[PDB]
Amino acid sequence: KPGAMYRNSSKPAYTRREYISGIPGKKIAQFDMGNNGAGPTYPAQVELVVEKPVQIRHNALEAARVAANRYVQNSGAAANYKFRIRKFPFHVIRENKDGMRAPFGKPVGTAARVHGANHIFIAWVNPDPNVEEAWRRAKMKVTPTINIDSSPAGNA
Amino acid sequence: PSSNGPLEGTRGKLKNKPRDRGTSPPQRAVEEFDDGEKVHLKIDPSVPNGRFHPRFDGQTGTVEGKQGDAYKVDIVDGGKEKTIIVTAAHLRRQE
Amino acid sequence: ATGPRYKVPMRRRREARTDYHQRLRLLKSGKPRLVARKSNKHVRAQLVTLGPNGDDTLASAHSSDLAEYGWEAPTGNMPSAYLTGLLAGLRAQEAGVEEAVLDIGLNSPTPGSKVFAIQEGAIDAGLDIPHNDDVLADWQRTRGAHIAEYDEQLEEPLYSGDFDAADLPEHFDELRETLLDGDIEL
Amino acid sequence: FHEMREPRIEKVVVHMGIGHANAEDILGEITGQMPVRTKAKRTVGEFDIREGDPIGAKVTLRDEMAEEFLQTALPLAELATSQFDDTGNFSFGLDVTVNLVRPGYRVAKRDKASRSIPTKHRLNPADAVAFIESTYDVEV
Amino acid sequence: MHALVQLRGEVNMHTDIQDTLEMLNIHHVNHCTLVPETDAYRGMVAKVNDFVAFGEPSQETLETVLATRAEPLEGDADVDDEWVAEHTDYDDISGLAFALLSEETTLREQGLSPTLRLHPPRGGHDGVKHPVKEGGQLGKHDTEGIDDLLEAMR
RNA sequence: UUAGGCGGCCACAGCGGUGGGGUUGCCUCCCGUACCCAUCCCGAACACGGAAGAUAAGCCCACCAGCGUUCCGGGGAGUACUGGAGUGCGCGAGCCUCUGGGAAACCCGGUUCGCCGCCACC
RNA sequence: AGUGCAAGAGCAAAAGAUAGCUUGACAGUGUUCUUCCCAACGAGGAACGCUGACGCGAAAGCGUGGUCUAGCGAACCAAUU
RNA sequence: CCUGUCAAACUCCAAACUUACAGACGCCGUUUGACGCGGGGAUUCCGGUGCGCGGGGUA
Ligand SMILES: [Cl-]
Ligand SMILES: [Cl-]
Ligand SMILES: [Mg+2]
Ligand SMILES: [Mg+2]
Ligand SMILES: [Mg+2]
Ligand SMILES: [Mg+2]
Ligand SMILES: [Mg+2]
Ligand SMILES: [Mg+2]
Ligand SMILES: [Mg+2]
Ligand SMILES: [Mg+2]
Ligand code: NA
Ligand code: NA
Ligand code: NA
Ligand code: NA
Ligand code: NA
Ligand code: NA
Repeated sequence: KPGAMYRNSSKPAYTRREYISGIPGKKIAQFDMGNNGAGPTYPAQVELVVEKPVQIRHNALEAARVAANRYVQNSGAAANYKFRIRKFPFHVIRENKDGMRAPFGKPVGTAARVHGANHIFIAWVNPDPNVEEAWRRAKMKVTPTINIDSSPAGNA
Repeated sequence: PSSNGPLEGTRGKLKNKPRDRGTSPPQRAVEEFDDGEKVHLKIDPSVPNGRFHPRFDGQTGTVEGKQGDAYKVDIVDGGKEKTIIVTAAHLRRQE
Repeated sequence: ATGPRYKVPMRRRREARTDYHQRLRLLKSGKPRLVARKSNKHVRAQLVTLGPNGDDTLASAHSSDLAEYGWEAPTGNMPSAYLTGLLAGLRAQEAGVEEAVLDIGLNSPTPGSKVFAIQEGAIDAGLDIPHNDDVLADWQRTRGAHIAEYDEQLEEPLYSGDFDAADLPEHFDELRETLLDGDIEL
Repeated sequence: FHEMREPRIEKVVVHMGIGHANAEDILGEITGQMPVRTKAKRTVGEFDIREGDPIGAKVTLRDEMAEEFLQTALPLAELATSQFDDTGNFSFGLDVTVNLVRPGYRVAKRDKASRSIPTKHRLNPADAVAFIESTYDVEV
Repeated sequence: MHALVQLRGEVNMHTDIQDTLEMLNIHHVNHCTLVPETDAYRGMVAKVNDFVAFGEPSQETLETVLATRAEPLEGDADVDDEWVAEHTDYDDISGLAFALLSEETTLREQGLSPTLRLHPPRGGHDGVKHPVKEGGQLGKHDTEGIDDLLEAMR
């Protein structure tokens, strides 16, 4: 199914599991990557900034995250960096799969609502931004256009 | 609405903020009002009797006699005139 | 105390002084209230009415200013209470007050108790109070007779020095007698 | 200061937690006054489903009645320490509990203007051991 | 005291806005009225902020407009100096003008129609799709700004 | 108000903590059960009667801000959101300008350890 | 926590718990709101009185069934007081 | 302790706004009689579109 069907924040928030059942599991494997044993004690901190509010299916989250982290292996499986995807797919999504009669759909997924300008990913790295590249690949698999932002890093 | 009971859609208006919880001071349940005096209606979540229909919450009537210990307040609903049986616990002097 | 959502009783319930539920029921009569209060040593009686910023005491009597009329005996007893009742009552009357309801604070409605005694006295003083004769003491116990008899089992005076050895319920009469005519502050 | 700060016994509760009695008789003699029934709460497997139901008795002794009982109770016990309350109480044994406190306790037990006893004025395990130990026996 | 001029027509304009224009005596496009600067009136002009043009006019321009478009509560009569003196408390247009501005009186109080029915702006106004701050002709104006518009519609 | 009784507002008053106070006006703890009255068992409580002792509780007074709460300064923020207007922008979702309103979290600094009424009283 | 049952709402010297007593879950007739916002419409439902008779309490007072919002049925005909 | 997120059927907060009543200005009414009352006669109970706010639905 296409992103076109759920990418807008036009329906009400629908996240109360106490009133919803049959919610598919999220495909997102991890939110903390790299050296999670260490704390953000890094010189350089870049972030992937979303540029338009949208919804992002757990599908796109996992694909955007794998694609970046699986690449951050330009640094090694046990490399010095920590990656973080800060959004979770709270927003439950339906589909009406009778025509338009009794159409309130059936839960088919979850998606996270990202406002334009929120950072969806944050990576910590020593002056060794291969991360800038891990993100060209990641915003490739999410709906929006993105801005790759660096914060602590005037080592230009 | 899915139902048409009196308390339909009264969750907020008939519920106290946590700190205003519990029996209320009597001083106001005993308040005396003269015929002609303007009084704002509002239900006290703590007080179960001497109540009026939730819809009137917010009205400012004109006390006009009483029935029992209860007051008779005359109000205008939309364009309709109405007499409401309510206790001092749920009223307040205007101004 | 604990948080933003925590509920703190009203001051006078914190202090365990005012039973608000009993206070409502009392106020319903719309009459004044005969506040019947005790102390280890004294007994107080107020005739309170309702006001905009709090109660108004129009008439009162303390077992202490009883002596001011010739009381030479203890003041935390039956006869003591009655007379205080009657004394408050009379000042009450003088006040232009005609009726009231007995508020007994957190005390218990035990029969022939001092509060009822206070009640009996204010009634006799001319005050019209809702009551029940057979919950009051038998006059004799109001006179302090129970005490005179207690001192009969003497061997040692009931009163340390005080007045008398065998005590005086007669002293009682002399005083009620005195209160029932003329005199100052009545 | 002292005198009004020195410990004292306030009730000694002797109760027999049976599971369904004839035991009252013995409590009555061992103490000197009528026992009281012990109903239970909650329905449970030990064929104890009955809510209101006699399941043991107790006796609350005060003043002399208490001493005159302890004056034989205590001797039958050895224990001390750890087995004491954080409020200076202790239970040993058929149970025999000893509630201990200082002079102004009525403040917290009366009806009018009642109030809880400040932590300072409360009796400590230590101050408790002392009081009793100093009355016919030894601690630990 | 502000000079009000209705610049947009009634079709489609909220009813409560229209009504307000109505209680300010203006019932047609290009109609003008003079209104005291009070809390109650201010609320009204604000409400109407988007279909009108308002601001404090210069003694002079008020005089021009008064003379040219002031009318008696009834009839054709020209409000000229004479009329003003032989009918009002003042001696001449100018004295009427000064009293309006200083909010010491009102057109009605002096026997005049509260409405100065102006004429379409000679040369056209700055547009009714943008406020002044945007190059259009709606909203509050400079005393220099109001004058130009009043004057254009003299 | 050198200690009281009834309250109103019902935390600005809650929680915690320190200091001070009583041959007496007092309030208490306190002492004590023949009585009225009392415990499904206990004068614990309630109720009655009383002063040998005490200021240790309570209570009243003076104070502390660590928590909770109230209000205020400055910052966040004229941000978020919004009533009215637009032939302004955007493929669109949506944004912007003009006009009238205007927040929440949080941080830093103050405030708050009740205020008021009637009565009684060296 | 508990308060019979949905969900939401009330309740702490109680609206909950225990004990004891008691049958107001009473007859009669009304006022008002609701049913049906506004704005007509019946049954039903509720709030608040009065008259009469009672219950419990020292008493103020509380009891017009269950803390509140669901648990309801016209004419004709029958039976019943 | 530190750290990462949410809510139509969550709320320690909390607008704009909508609303009851009153006063003020405004406008209106007292020969154009308002507000209101009583009565005759209807039509009408397929609506649609723009904008703002929506709920459903890929649309
Ligand atoms: Cl008392
Ligand atoms: Cl009603
Ligand atoms: Mg709502
Ligand atoms: Mg004319
Ligand atoms: Mg031209
Ligand atoms: Mg143009
Ligand atoms: Mg001290
Ligand atoms: Mg009921
Ligand atoms: Mg039948
Ligand atoms: Mg609304
Ligand atoms: Na079908
Ligand atoms: Na993209
Ligand atoms: Na309350
Ligand atoms: Na029994
Ligand atoms: Na003390
Ligand atoms: Na009906």
